[PDB]
Amino acid sequence: TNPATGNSGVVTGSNDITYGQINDIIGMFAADKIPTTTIQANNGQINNAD
Amino acid sequence: NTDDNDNKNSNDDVDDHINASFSYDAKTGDGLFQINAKSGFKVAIEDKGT
Repeated sequence: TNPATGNSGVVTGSNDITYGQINDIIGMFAADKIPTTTIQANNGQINNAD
Repeated sequence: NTDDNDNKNSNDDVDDHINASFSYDAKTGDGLFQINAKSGFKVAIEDKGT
């Protein structure tokens, strides 16, 4: 979520990703959360609801 | 909604973690906030010059 605009679905740059975000990924698959479809950054964005 | 903690995870946020409210009436002309923090949390404030 780009919080300066609250845009749920803004890309996160590779260098800057924190390890805390990964902890969510770790927990997310640890709870078997898998993207039901492949989802991609439309010009760097996916919809907020997405 | 953004990480106050600055994990870049805008899901670990004050608004995620605590509760707040405001109210005002003009026919009284008077206002009030009410605040509490989730699951056994406290809130704190730090002013400079206000």
